[PDB]
Amino acid sequence: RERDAMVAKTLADNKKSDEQFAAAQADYDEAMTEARVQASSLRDNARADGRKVIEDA
Amino acid sequence: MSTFIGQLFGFAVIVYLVWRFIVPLVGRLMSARQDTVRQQLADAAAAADR
Repeated sequence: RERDAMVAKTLADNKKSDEQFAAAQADYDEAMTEARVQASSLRDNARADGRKVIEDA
Repeated sequence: MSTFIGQLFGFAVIVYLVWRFIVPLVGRLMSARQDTVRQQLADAAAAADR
């Protein structure tokens, strides 16, 4: 019972191994794309209210 | 003692038989079957490693 559980968990934690490996890139890309849309959401608001004051001046 | 010397004159050829042929063979096989579970527990160690 312990040997079959043993290599069963073994293939199961190989499963978990590459699933965690994939999660690495997963929320890496998540974080950095959040950062991209943040860095462009900023600096576009800046241009916009820039034109705000260009025109009222 | 004639009957005893004869029967163990036979016993000698019997375990000469076994030490030349069979227990080397089951040594091969049980070595292999020990090697397999040894390797798989090493693999479990490598899996927790990974």
